[PDB]
Amino acid sequence: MTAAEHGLHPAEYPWPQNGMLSTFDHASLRRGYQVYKEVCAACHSLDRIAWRNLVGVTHTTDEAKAFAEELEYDDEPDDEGNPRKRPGKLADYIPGPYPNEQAARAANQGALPPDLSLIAKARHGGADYIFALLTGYPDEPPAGVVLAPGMNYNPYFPGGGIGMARTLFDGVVEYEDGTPATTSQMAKDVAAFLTWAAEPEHDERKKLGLKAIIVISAMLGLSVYIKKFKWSPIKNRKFIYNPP
Amino acid sequence: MTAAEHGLHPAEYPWPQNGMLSTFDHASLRRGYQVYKEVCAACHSLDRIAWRNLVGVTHTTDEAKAFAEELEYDDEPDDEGNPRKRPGKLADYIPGPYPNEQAARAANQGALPPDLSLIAKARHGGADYIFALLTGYPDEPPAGVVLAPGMNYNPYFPGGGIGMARTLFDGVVEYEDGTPATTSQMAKDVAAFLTWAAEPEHDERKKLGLKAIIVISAMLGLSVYIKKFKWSPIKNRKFIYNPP
Amino acid sequence: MALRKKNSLLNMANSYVLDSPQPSNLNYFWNFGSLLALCLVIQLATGITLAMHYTSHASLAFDSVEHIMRDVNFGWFIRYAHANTASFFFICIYAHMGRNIYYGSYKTPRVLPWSIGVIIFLLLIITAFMGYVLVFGQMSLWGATVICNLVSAIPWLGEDIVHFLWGGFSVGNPTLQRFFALHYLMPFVLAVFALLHLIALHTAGSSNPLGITSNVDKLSMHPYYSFKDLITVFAFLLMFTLFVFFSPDKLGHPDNYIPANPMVTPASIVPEWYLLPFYAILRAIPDKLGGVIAMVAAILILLILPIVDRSIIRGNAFKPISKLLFGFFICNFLLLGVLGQVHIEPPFIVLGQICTIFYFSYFLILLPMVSTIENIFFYIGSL
Amino acid sequence: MALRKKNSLLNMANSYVLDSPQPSNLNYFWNFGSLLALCLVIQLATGITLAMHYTSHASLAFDSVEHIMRDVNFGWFIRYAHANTASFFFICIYAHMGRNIYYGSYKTPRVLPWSIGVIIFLLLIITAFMGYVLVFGQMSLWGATVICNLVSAIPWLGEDIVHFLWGGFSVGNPTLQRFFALHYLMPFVLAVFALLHLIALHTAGSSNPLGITSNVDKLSMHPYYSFKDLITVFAFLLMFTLFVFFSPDKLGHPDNYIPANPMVTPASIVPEWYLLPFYAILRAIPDKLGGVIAMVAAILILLILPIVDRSIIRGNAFKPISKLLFGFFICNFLLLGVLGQVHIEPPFIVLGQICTIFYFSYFLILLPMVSTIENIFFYIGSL
Amino acid sequence: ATTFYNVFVKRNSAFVATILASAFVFDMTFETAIDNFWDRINAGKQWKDIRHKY
Amino acid sequence: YMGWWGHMGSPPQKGIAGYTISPFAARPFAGVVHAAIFNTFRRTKNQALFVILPVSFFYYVWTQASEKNEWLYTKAGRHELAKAL
Ligand code: HEC
Ligand code: HEC
Ligand code: HEM
Ligand code: HEM
Ligand code: HEM
Ligand code: HEM
Ligand SMILES: CCCCCC[C@H]1C(=O)O[C@H](C)[C@H](NC(=O)c2cccc(NC=O)c2O)C(=O)O[C@@H](C)[C@@H]1OC(=O)CC(C)C
Ligand SMILES: O=C1C(O)=C([C@H]2CC[C@@H](c3ccc(Cl)cc3)CC2)C(=O)c2ccccc21
Repeated sequence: MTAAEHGLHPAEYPWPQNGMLSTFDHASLRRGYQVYKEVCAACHSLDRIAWRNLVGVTHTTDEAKAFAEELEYDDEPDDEGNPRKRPGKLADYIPGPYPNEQAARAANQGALPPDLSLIAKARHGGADYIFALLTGYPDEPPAGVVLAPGMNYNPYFPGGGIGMARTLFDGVVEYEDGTPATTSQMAKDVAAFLTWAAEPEHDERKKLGLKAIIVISAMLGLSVYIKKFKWSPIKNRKFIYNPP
Repeated sequence: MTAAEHGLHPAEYPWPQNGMLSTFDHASLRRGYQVYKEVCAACHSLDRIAWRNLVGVTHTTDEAKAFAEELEYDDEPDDEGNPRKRPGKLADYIPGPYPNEQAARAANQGALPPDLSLIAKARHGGADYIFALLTGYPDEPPAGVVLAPGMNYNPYFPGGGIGMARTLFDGVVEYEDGTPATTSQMAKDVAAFLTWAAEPEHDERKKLGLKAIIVISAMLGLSVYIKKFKWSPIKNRKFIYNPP
Repeated sequence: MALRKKNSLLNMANSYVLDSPQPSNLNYFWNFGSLLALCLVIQLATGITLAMHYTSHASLAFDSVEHIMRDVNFGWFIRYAHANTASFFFICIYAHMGRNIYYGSYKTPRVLPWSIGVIIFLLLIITAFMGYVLVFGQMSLWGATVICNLVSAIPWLGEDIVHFLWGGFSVGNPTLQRFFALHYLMPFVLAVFALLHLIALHTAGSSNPLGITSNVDKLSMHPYYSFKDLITVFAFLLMFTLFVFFSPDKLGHPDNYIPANPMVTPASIVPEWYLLPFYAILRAIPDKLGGVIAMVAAILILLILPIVDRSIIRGNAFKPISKLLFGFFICNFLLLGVLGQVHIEPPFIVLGQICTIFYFSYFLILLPMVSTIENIFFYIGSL
Repeated sequence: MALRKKNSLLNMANSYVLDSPQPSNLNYFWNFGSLLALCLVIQLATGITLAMHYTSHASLAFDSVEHIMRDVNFGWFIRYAHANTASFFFICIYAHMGRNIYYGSYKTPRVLPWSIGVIIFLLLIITAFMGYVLVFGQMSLWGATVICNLVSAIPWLGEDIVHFLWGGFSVGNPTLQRFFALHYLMPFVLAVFALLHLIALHTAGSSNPLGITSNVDKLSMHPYYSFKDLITVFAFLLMFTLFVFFSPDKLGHPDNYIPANPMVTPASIVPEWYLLPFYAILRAIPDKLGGVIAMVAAILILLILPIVDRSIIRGNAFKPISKLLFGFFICNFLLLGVLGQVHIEPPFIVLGQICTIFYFSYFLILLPMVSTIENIFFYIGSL
Repeated sequence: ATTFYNVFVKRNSAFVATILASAFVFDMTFETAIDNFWDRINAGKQWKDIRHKY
Repeated sequence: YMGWWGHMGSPPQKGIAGYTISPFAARPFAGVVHAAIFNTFRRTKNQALFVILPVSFFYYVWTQASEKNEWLYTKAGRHELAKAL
């Protein structure tokens, strides 16, 4: 295909989590949540993440309970069977900005902002694609590109014309840890956070894999010793032939 | 248990559908629907029956479309993602009187009127139980029975005290076929209708069973001829023994 | 040499269904084995078909069964066929175990097929039960609760196992989905074991109603028993047809057409007709662990028939006293069945206990004693 | 006589896993059989476990897979293990069929295990595919559409069959629930066939890398090949671990993490890495029915290797020309794989067609010709 | 009678063809016959019998 | 313990001549009337007590228990039920 139609392939950034023994940087996850909450959540849902999922990853139990308790969720009907709301609990899912797809499209000049819970797994490139996309809006589209109405030029998005405008600008978030909130810093943080969102088991998975690699390596070494040992009578077998 | 705790066992009424080769009387089914619609539907849902299920059983396609089209059902949201209603179609389910259990209980002094789609299969006795129950409210409870508040005495219901009051009285329905709407007639019709509701395949089932009984009988007869035929060399085998 | 003998694959089929040498005098009670095979085939066909339509999620399970009844073409047939064949499977399997106990099929050299059979019997119970739960009606949910709490009898770890088998604090969605997985699986395991007990039997060959060797007089499995087995296939299908088409709910509990409500259990708790004997056993014993042990032991005790039958003669055709004892044992097992479905009230509480003692005393006391005495009566009586 | 030989059940196990006489010189390519057995065991364990957590209803399926990833303890492992082992299963099965083609395992007297094997290969494709669909992501839904429409190729009835398979007018809930049923079932059928092709092989015994008789020099399956198979078990688990724990999504398509939207087909449609060779075949042929036939024929044509290999010598160890031809055939099969995942653009359209012709010409032209010529070269060359 | 045996029964190909063609005829006629019988025993009961009113 | 055709493991047989006729030559239902009536009566009579004795005893036991149970839950059976509990 044309380069345009593919999208530019994102650079491979050296994420903290790249590397067989490397976890996410949880400080970055926390910062990235704050970017999601203050920028992306206006348009994008994170439906597959519950408040409890943040606990002991980015936030303490108490901070996440505070986030849940600020919201109202549908309770069971009252005793007259009238609908009720309750304050959120940790088992509740982070609520979306829009009640349905149609409302989402209405607010976005027809384009549907995807759920971000899985977006790091759902696109070639993963974290790198999210970081490249968020930071990759040129001030001017390359000469000759005709954007469809309500599209913005972003080379990383296939086709070039993405319905999402540039949204990260220096100091749209004020980080609570005093980190300078530059476009690149916020994109890295939110990209990390979203990658965690997509694969939250990541840290545990790599640790168990480390233990497995070690055990399985040792067992493979020993199994080869044992095989050679048991086979040595056959390998070492010698014949004397006296034709009868 | 005491008789009270069991409930009186209902009489075995000679329903049209009793009998291996007997269908429902569809005229009775239609009359019974009219009883459900005009009496029972105030309190009881029939959630498992769709308008299309009445078609070619009790009503023509057109009459059932007319019933569906009188109601409003939840449509897909409009283009701004605002909720909408549409007129009912034949695939829609007959809607309940109450939005939830709690609203049902609120309207029934705490008691929950069960869904009637399955009630003929869900109670020992089936049609007979429904007919016995609906017609079996004595004018006076047997001397000595203490009813709990908001309970009505009905011997067929286990415990004796049922939260459903007597509801069929001579001429609460005006049948469209000019049949005298007596308590017994309406109970028989609605009991038949509910039995159909629980087992709508009844008519087809018994017909296929008739064909199966005939084929399987013939095959059983022939299989016995063939077995005897093939075994006759062994059965007819004779021995002569000459001790050596 | 005939292809059927030459080719390794055909030769295995041949050895089971065609050339297999069978005694020439097997009576109609030898037909249950093939009916259980037919039930197993019907159950697999209807079962896999229901699995194409059934949804294991607790919010949808009961409704998916109603959808099967109402919307799926012939869904009613497939559902009732599956449910009813589960009942016929148990009639046939009690018949088959009956036949085996009466004709001493459990004695050497057939202890192995017998003992594998006892495991098939346990697996059938667990399969059929796991399948009962999938409807997620009232009885379904309660049955799940009780069966998954039989492991609470196991001390210390017991309570935790219960929670582990429920995947929750109560029977709920998790439980229903894991019962679906296992109910689909268990029948294939059961077909393996059914095959294995035949392979174990193939060393000795079938017993016969005289209990003598049949090595003197064998008949090929086909055509003789193939055609003999068709008679019962058609007789079975006649009975199947009468239930499936004419009275599909006679063998069912009304309460299972009520969706599962974890807040109430029906006042009239009565399990499947085939579990009733062991349920009465469980009710009889007033101890938790006791009740469970007795109920499981009622099946596992069949494993000791090879030991406790001390007869020098195989099976009961020729033993008037053993036949009478077997008659009382069978009728007692039916009485237990009956007591399983009355209310837990006087005088049936004491009666159920007496029947439970009689059930166990057949294996532990009466059979060993009667079989010893009849040995002596044969020897003295024929001198 | 040893119990393992006396007892009928043990004797069957014994004959397969312990006393089974194997040639003494099987090399590491004889290890794929047991790896495929291990894959099959892993798939059954993880599969049945996912079935305890997965909900087949289209409204819930994708979400139940996310719930498995996120909420179920070790769900991530079980899911990725199941998904990755499906890839390893195909690496091993191509390796295993590779081994068989290179060493002439398809020749007499092993045509039967070979031919049963070809059916196992088709069943694996259908199993793994039906399994792909259960996620009900974007690639899943489209995959379902495509495969059920391969029956549309069949004229007249074809189109009605498609609707019958879907249970609808499109792939939807009905389809997904029936794929769940059959995906659970298909692996047990596949384990039967895997067992059968071993039983068929047990008449001739394993071939060996020299292609000579091994009747002169046999070695018990255990301990020698048991311990030899452990080496590859651990080597397999090392590779499994690297994928499952470190890169679980390397072998996956991102688009399957988008829920199924029947309105849009991903611009970049590319199936599982293992179906790619036949997908390129399907893309190559411009006719509908042609494309389908060719794709199926690419598997079924393996059935004719027993006929078209005219060699008097079993396998390729000693045939330089055949080894070169086999090298080009394998590389062409890998090229087809590669062309399966490029865009349908020049010049790869023509290239894919040339590779498709080369694929078929190996069975129809080259193998018969080369094998004939090498026969003559052996005879003349040794005179 | 020999003739009938020779034509329809002697060759198994012919016998199986005859059985399947008879099964076809039986299947079609049995269906029709039971349909009519079922309508006669349940006369005035079934939807087809009251449909005319609407 | 059982062999296969040719080596079934019968003690050597000698001196038994077995004769049978073709299924086509025999009437498969010959003497069916006689058998259905007289033979089945014979076989039923000989086994009757083995069924009748346990069925009649356990039917008696059930009958007594069900009648007592019924009676205990009447007004007349109030006192005997109070003792039983
Ligand atoms: C006010 C709107 C809006 C805001 C703010 C917004 N987005 Fe989006 N986003 C969209 C829309 C609309 C699309 C769909 C674009 C399309 O498909 O043409 C989208 C698409 C995306 C995509 C995927 C594009 C693709 O490959 O399909 C990612 C990833 C993304 N957004 C992440 C973010 C992150 C991270 C933020 C902020 C930190 C963010 N978005 C802020 C509206 C928004
Ligand atoms: C205004 C209320 C009301 C009307 C009208 C009503 N019911 Fe009910 N019905 C109930 C309530 C409440 C119960 C629950 C009683 C209880 O469980 O104590 C009930 C219970 C039943 C039951 C089952 C009782 C049981 O066994 O659980 C059936 C059957 C039934 N109704 C059928 C009907 C039919 C048929 C009609 C009219 C043709 C009807 N009902 C009219 C309120 C009503
Ligand atoms: C799925 C369930 C089962 C099937 C399909 C099955 C099938 C069979 C078959 C076909 C036979 C040989 C023919 C026959 O005697 O009827 C047989 C024999 C036998 N079965 Fe079963 N069986 C099953 C369950 C059981 C159970 C639960 C037991 C024991 C508790 C059992 C014990 C035996 C024994 C001991 C034999 C040898 C009996 C003899 O021929 O004397 N089987 N079974
Ligand atoms: C021995 C084999 C089997 C037995 C004894 C058995 C028994 C049962 C029983 C008793 C039920 C309850 C039926 C009801 O009351 O509705 C049931 C339900 C079910 N069975 Fe099976 N079953 C068997 C095999 C299978 C198999 C192989 C499948 C394959 C999936 C299966 C799938 C189902 C399903 C989906 C249900 C629930 C839907 C329903 O209730 O009808 N069964 N089974
Ligand atoms: C579930 C998949 C399969 C399993 C588990 C399996 C397993 C095995 C095993 C254990 C052996 C004996 C040891 C060995 O040679 O590696 C074997 C041999 C064989 N398999 Fe497979 N197999 C499978 C699929 C296939 C397929 C797809 C084919 C052919 C297309 C095939 C054809 C053969 C042949 C021809 C042999 C004899 C080869 C020889 O030893 O020379 N198998 N298989
Ligand atoms: C040869 C054996 C098997 C193969 C090759 C196979 C292959 C697959 C594949 C490729 C998937 C898609 C996985 C994904 O991308 O998420 C899958 C999913 C699934 N398989 Fe299997 N499978 C096998 C056996 C089984 C068995 C025995 C079960 C028993 C139910 C099973 C249950 C599932 C379930 C529930 C899913 C969907 C959940 C998921 O995607 O992880 N599989 N299978
Ligand atoms: C347990 C009783 C049932 C018998 C079947 C069990 C398994 C069985 O036969 O195991 C054997 C170990 C067999 N390998 C060989 O023949 C073998 C022969 C020569 C060389 C090597 N390796 C070289 O270095 C071998 O590995 C094997 O891996 O075959 C599995 C597939 C079988 O499972 C099944 O078919 C059932 C199902 C799980 C597929
Ligand atoms: O209380 C019980 C109960 O006890 C069983 C019982 C009876 C048979 C038992 C059993 C018998 C034999 C074996 Cl080998 C294992 C379990 C299983 C539990 C049920 O099936 C049941 C179903 C529905 C509601 C309540 C109940």
